[PDB]
Amino acid sequence: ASRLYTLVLVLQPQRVLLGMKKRGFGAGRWNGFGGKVQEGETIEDGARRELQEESGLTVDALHKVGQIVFEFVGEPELMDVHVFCTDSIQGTPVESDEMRPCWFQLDQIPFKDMWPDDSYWFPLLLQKKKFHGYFKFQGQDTILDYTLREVDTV
Ligand SMILES: CNc1ncnc2c1ncn2[C@H]1C[C@H](O)[C@@H](COP(=O)(O)O)O1
Repeated sequence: ASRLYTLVLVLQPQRVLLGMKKRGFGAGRWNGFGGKVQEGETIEDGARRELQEESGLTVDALHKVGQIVFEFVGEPELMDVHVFCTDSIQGTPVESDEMRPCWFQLDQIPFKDMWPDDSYWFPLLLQKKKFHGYFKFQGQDTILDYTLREVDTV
């Protein structure tokens, strides 16, 4: 049993857009844009919607770059996070109730202030390799187990 989530990384040649999460889950950490996938929308539509809701950005097209399953010790449901990237955004990022956007250079990504797993799979993201990840967490800071493999289709 798992719940679908989306995650969107606005990746441009020399920079990436991240949102400081202001309230709730993953608060105080930089991350891509996303959330729960709703009933009546595709995974890609939920990703575009969550990008719009959190950053005010529309996009020409999104591409599937990976799937990461997260297990939290004690919680029965897994988080099945579908990851997306994009280059051509439309408009300028604006602050929402959830997210404060900010550009970062690719060698200045604040992994110390992000979900610890990001360290592991970002390199594949930057290399444009598709991937399947799994991370078993104890609380929000400790990875107990993980797997990570290159794939051909997500
Ligand atoms: C647990 N480790 C993790 N590493 C990277 N991204 C994560 C994550 N756990 C959740 N996320 C992402 C998936 C969604 O885009 C968002 C959670 O949605 P929410 O902020 O609406 O609760 O954060």
